[PDB]
Amino acid sequence: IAAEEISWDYSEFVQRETDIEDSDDIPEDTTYKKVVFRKYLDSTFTKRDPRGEYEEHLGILGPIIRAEVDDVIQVRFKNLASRPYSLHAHGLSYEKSSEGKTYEDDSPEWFKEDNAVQPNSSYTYVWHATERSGPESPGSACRAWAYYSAVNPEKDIHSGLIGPLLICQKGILHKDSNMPMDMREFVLLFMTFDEKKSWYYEKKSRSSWRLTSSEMKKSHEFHAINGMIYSLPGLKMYEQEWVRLHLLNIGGSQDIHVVHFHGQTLLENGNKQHQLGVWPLLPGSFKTLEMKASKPGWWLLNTEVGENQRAGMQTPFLIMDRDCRMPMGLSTGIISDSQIKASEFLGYWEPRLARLNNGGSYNAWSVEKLAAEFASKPWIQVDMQKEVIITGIQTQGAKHYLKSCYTTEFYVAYSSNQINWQIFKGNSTRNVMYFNGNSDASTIKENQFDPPIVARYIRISPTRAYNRPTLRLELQGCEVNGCSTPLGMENGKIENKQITASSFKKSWWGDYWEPFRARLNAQGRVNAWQAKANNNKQWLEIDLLKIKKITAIITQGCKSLSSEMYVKSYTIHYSEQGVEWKPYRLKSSMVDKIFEGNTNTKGHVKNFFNPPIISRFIRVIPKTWNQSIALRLELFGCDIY
Amino acid sequence: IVGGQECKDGECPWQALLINEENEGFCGGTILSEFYILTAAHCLYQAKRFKVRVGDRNTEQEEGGEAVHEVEVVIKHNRFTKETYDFDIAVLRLKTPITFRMNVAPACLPERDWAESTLMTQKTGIVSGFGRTHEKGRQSTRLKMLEVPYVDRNSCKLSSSFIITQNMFCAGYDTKQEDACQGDAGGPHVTRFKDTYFVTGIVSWGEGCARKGKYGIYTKVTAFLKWIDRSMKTRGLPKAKSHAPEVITSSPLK
Amino acid sequence: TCLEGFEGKNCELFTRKLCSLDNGDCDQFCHEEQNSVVCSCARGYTLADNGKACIPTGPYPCGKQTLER
Amino acid sequence: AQLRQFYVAAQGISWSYRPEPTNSSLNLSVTSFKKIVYREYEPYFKKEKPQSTISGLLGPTLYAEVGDIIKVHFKNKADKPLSIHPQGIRYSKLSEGASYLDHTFPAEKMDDAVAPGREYTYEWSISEDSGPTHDDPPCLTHIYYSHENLIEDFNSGLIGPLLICKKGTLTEGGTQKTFDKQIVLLFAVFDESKSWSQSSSLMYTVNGYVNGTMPDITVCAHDHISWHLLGMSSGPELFSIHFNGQVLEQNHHKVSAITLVSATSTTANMTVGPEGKWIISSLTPKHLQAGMQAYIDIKNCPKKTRNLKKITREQRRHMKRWEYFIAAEEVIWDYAPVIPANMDKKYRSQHLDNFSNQIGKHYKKVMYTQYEDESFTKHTVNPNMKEDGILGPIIRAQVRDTLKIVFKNMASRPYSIYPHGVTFSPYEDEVNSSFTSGRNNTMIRAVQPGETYTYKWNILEFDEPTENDAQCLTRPYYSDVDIMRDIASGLIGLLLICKSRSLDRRGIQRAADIEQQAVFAVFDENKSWYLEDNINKFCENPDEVKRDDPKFYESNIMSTINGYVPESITTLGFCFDDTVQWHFCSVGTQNEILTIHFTGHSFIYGKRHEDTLTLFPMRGESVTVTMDNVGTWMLTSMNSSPRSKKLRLKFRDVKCIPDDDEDSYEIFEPPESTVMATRKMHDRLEPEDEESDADYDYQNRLAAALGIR
Repeated sequence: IAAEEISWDYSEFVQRETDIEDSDDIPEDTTYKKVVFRKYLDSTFTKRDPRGEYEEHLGILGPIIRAEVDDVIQVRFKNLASRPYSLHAHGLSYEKSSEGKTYEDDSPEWFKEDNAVQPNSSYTYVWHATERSGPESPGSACRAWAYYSAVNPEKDIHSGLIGPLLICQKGILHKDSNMPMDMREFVLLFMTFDEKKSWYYEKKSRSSWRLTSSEMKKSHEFHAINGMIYSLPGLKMYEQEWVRLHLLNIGGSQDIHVVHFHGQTLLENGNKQHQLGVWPLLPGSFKTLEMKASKPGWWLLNTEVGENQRAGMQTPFLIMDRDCRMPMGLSTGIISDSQIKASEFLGYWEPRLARLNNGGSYNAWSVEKLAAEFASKPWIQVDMQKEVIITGIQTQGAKHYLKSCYTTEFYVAYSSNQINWQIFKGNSTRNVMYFNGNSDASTIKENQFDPPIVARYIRISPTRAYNRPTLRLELQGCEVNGCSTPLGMENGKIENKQITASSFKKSWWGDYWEPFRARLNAQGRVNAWQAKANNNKQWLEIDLLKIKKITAIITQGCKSLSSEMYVKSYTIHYSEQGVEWKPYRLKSSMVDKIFEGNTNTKGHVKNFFNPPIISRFIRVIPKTWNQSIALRLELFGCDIY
Repeated sequence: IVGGQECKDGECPWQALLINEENEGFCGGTILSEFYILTAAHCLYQAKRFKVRVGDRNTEQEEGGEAVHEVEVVIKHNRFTKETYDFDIAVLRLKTPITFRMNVAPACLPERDWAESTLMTQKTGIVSGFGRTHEKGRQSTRLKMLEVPYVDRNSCKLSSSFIITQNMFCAGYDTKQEDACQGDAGGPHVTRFKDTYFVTGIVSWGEGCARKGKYGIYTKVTAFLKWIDRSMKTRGLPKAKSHAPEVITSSPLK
Repeated sequence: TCLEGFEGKNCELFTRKLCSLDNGDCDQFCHEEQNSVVCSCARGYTLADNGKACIPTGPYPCGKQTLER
Repeated sequence: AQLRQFYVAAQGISWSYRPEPTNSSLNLSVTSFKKIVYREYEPYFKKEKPQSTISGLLGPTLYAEVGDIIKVHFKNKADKPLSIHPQGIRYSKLSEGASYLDHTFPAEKMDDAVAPGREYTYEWSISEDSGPTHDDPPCLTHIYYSHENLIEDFNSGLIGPLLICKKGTLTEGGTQKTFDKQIVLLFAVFDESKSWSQSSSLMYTVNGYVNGTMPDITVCAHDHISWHLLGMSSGPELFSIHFNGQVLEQNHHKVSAITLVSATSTTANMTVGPEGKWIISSLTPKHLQAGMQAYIDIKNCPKKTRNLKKITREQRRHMKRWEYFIAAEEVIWDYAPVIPANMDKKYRSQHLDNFSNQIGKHYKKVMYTQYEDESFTKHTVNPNMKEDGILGPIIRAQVRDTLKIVFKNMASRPYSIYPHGVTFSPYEDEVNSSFTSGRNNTMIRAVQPGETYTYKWNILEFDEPTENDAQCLTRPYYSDVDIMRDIASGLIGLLLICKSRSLDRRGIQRAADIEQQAVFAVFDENKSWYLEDNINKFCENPDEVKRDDPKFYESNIMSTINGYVPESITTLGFCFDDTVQWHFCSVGTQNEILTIHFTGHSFIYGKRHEDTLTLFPMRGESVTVTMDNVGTWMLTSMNSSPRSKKLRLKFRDVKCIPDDDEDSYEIFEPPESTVMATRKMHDRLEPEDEESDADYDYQNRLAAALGIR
């Protein structure tokens, strides 16, 4: 553990993390002369612990130590500035050998030596892990503690010298560097930090110091939430998650809040007999309890106060979709990787032509020759110019006679501003400095991601393959609102009684067509709906039972194992509880929309629609066509409450 | 779940069955050496005579020349409460010395230091006994020794209406199944600490034995060091080699 | 082959000072003697090459387990 | 699946802060301001509901069950588009009642654009995970409000209660089956200075009632009632409420006090007793410049009779002639202890005697003690019991405890006595009651100095708590003649309302031991009644008056413990097998919660093992703690400076090896030593040792329960 004096910025809302307004000029100084901690894997310097994706809740606070039973991590410290620092823990009945509080003792330079660290000099110090923090009774399994300095009970909690001691139980551990996880726990420290009430007070203020900052009352004592202001990242979960939330408050003794979630009932564990609903906080203890989500959307996270909301915390948490495993750019023909950027390519084969199992001995990704490939920088900037959320990317090689040709290892990066390349994706939750890769050629390999990574400038980079660097990375994203879920128009949950066909083709001296299989990827006779006539009169009605919010659509088309036909344009007829075969109104004016069907033969059509389609009996009438009527209709609705 | 499994015919010596001259037993004992057998005091007081035989795995049957450990006379105990139960430990004064055989294995003497390291680690234990504490309708002919866990002290004073002191504590399962009055009275609740075996429990009846699925009552001989020391050195060297070794002592166990 | 005095993966943790907890990774008495801990069994048992556990010598001293069956 | 449709319409009503139905005080009315409050209407919004008299500024009390639908219809009629933000789960952002930057579709704000004169129906429901169906009360209340501006959506009266009870034992309206009443409570602070009409009127109006003009809750006996602990304040403001005499049962636990913040979702219920005029003591020290008082009017309607037996069921009585003698003496007691240990020079050489020529030595600090006979001059010893100081000593209650407080005042002001939450006799008072009826049921606690009066009452089995909680409940007693001034004069103690562990005449505390308390009351000399015995009468410096200066002010502002302002004479060094019961209290002029951090030490409460705790005023907090530790640490707090720099504790806890009694000094015994005769834990009796009770020579009637069967 370290403590280098680094000026941290409290008013962090100017960084535009999740803020809306732009006229937010700071009267005083944005940054404040404080001290931030740091985690080291060794006793000396020049080796820091990269803050992974899971190590998010910290802000001005440093790292979080995770020491359990039969597991101890050293905490060597060396002062860099000119003032002696201290470190004091809380919780167990630790003796003065690992306490570090400035009071009466017994040993000369051991019980209080850690409170006086000389500059440019290391010191041997290590804490002890106990079994007291383990929550008894069948229910919980984690209960965090706190630790800070000890040279002053008040001038240290405002100097950025804080730290929570998250301690769980023993029995359930994961393979994430031998750290017990197997969940998705969160920890938040709500405590204001003052510059005038600290050891590093520069005798004056950044503007005025007459009547406690003439600009704003206690402007140096901003209500910094989690080290920042108007931030609170990482609040991107899914539907129905019983994740554990750790609420810690040690300094805020005269600030009582009551946490109330907008439409999320509470459930207390342990006794398994309480419901509560709301749960306040008391100063001193470390309250922890589950969340249990319900409905998706940007639900606001507030504490029902007037001084710590509009001037404290006001970050709504988002719930994205859980079953958002729909095709993004592989099965469709609209969304593609045409906006791909890179620098070094891998051979002579075609760049975009990288589909799974394609004809020809040239199917990979390259523009320029590879010559020699090693640990250089063959970065592939996979930019989308929009928000992204990836939980799994597949990987497949190539072959044409016997060779394997597969990538064994490749590091991933990301960025959110293009001007800087935050090459830190390789050190996520489970990963530390490596990543999975392909194994063979005829076996599909996938790389599932654990943390909900969000960015905009995705960057991948290979290393070396079986004497032929060839990669074919697919694309698998997810929704943003969390409700656009497939109702089963292609899976099987929506029966034929809802989505009905028009006419049924039947030959005289032969067989008969079955155009009621209007789903995605169908076998047998036909693959979708093909009416007998060929004009602008046939229909394809769908029964949605209840009202839905449709935003995304898709459409492929069927054939007859000879010629391929499709539909070029159609019209969507919206209705309500009753019956009304009226086309969908155009929100940009007052007329009706003119939708377009399948463009080519098998390339799907992907389009977004902001105005909802509140209806139940949606009707589709194909206007134009190609050869014959054919389309694999499938939409994406929501559950409007 | 490990149920009521019988004792092995190898590492289960601590079973000095205390019977009578006729075909009628009463309780059992604990094998540690050749001069003292730890057992309950009500085994002899307010009962009948005393007949001990070590290495006797069965009462109705006999496994050959192995059960021989007769007792001359016996005394009582100072802290032994006649009405209730407290420090219910009595020493059986054998009359004939017995060497160390297969079914007769000695054990090291306990000490006061094994009181803060044996109760916090070994949260379980075994109760060796033929089954004479609850001699109602479970009289098994085979030597049974089930496994019982250890519970916190704050749940032992309410297991029985009698207020229990520090000498006796919980040593059974929760209020689920029958885990009390297991084995013979004076049965050794030896807990395999670490490379050794130290007994630390004596099963006795409090208000008898009925619907006692709550917790059990077992003593702690770590605090009983001052009694096993005052009755071993003050008696002097063995005169006639375990006569009495030595039953000629006062009633309050010196 | 990192230098002495430093232990661990990349030789980071120093040598153990006291036993106190976990019995000092030895199967007998743990008692520190001012930055010096040494475990040793009494009669009936011996020692090993390093001191991890006392090697059994006697057939049946005062505390063993029969694993014949 | 029940349809609980309501029609609420907010409007501006010029409601006076005092219920004045007579037009005689309207010309000189001391209150005349408008209030935008919630008001329920009939379907289609026709006529306004009459509303109860208790709901002055409160809106309609919504009620529902589990798994039901609530198609509430709202019609705003104020001036700005208001909304309704409940605490459900099924409601979406389209009908949530929250207007903010949601970063979603703009069509989700249709629930907030309720123009003054526009109707809008909210389609809401509730899931099945909102029902306890266990040890919690059958109802789970909620609070719905407007998310526009909390400064205005509360001070104007935009507050309404929402109830989500359990389907089964509930009727239509929020009343249970076995309970025949539904009492809804509300305690708020309508800050008129910060609202819509900026008018300087900083007044503490509880539901729009000042000076205790709130309509009194009345209900006759021989029935069952149900409470609803609700009442949100302006923010971090609390309300130290208490139910005198009648004891409630919050969370199926017999309690008589509840003080949280922001209207905690909690309801309770109880069973009434005899007829009388009880008190709802809304003693809020930080909220008393306006007025907030209430009482209970218990009549008598003979409807049903329960099987409540007066004495215990044929086993426990313990009729003893033990009456607690209390004489309000004026013995010389000071802030500093008798011969201080840490040298409290701030009070020893300034106010304890004739030093610095300030007050003097002869004081008039009255203390409630406990004598051993009818002497009123010396207790068990000549001084005090040391372990309590000016605080009350050890007092235990049981069945037929004969709590006959023979109080004889002898100072300069008529005092009395009042235990926290105890039902007495119609003849004797011992409670700040206004019930002045006939001579048969009269009750007067005014005990003039020189006159003696005995408060005779038989504490029986209907005065004991539950079974799951601790044995003896902490209920601090204080004088009932005065409220806030007698507490500062040292007239406060603690009472042990124990369970059914009555063994003998004193009640042997089974599975227990001694008691260690902790009090920290910050008071002032100006708060006490004996202000004249400081700078004016008992004075020797008339030329220089120690007033209007910060030196003399902070000299009186002191935090005391066991009558010792600096540090106590005892330490918290316990040992093993110490099943004691720690008690905590911190009264004074505050209103919020108080906490204390423990470094290196912890306690046991709620079937867990927490580090720090949080007490509450008015009532007393009790917890059974087993002190097992080896070493010494500090017990400091984390606040500002006058309550975080000097609020430490120096003690050493050591147990070598069991209870540490072989070579030290402690009032315990493991024993674990040479016992050749009789020592500790040697319960050998000739007849019978112990078991459950001692009703006879062997107890032949077998029915030992823990209350009414």
